[PDB]
Amino acid sequence: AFTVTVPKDLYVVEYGSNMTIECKFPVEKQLDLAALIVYWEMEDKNIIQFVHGEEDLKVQHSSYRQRARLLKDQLSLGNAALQITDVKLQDAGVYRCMISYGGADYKRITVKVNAPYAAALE
Amino acid sequence: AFTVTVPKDLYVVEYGSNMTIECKFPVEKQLDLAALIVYWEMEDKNIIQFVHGEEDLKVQHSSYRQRARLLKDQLSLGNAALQITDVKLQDAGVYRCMISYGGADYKRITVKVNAPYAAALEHH
Ligand SMILES: Cc1c(COc2ccc(CN3CCCC[C@@H]3C(=O)O)cc2Br)cccc1-c1ccccc1
Repeated sequence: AFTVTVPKDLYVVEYGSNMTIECKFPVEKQLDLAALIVYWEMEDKNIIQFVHGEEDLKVQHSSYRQRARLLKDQLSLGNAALQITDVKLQDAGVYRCMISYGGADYKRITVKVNAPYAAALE
Repeated sequence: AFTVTVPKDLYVVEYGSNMTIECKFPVEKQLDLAALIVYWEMEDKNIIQFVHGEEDLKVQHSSYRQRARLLKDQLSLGNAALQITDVKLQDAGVYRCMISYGGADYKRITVKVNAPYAAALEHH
């Protein structure tokens, strides 16, 4: 039975650092990327749309331009891992990874950003 | 390209009534039940899961208990509509119809609920 699992449904991270958030899906043999769809989003806001072997960078929310990537080697292990670099306060909230690979499921991940006083300022 | 489509991405409904919320996907010649997943949910609460060829209520949020149906019958025709009965004020918000069938897509629908003062005065 196809499910997506997260080893951590919550991450606490420091402002400016990098994070990698992970969804696991079953891969028993050679990854068939023609059958694989990985979608990552924070709102509403798209971060990854990986259909049949490539990103659709076209549709990615501006706020994730070049700070966000899916580690494609990790995919072969059944690990859709989104790495975000240079973490901002705006990156805090609910993420969703949706994966389809002979089955379909998704999981929710919550990200908290701790920041020093200097950084938090409106 | 695989796309889920919604005729109406806004519904307005009266407290106490039933509502049917439409969502459509393309079928080829035959529906392969085994490759169709449908999830309906609202604000990250599962309303319904259709996996394999069965309605699956395993993660159903209690709020929706016994008030939600998707018609197996109509899946053949590319129709994945959700039927909510006895609409509450707490049913208002953003719904998502998520569908894997060969490809994968989801679309959002906003639901507004009108109610009279007695019902609004839930309140508490
Ligand atoms: C819904 C889903 C997906 C959905 O993937 C997509 C969702 C939307 C979209 C649409 N996308 C949105 C941003 C703008 C560009 C583009 C468009 O509108 O043409 C693409 C994918 Br892939 C992927 C993997 C699994 C599931 C799934 C399906 C059923 C149950 C559990 C998960």
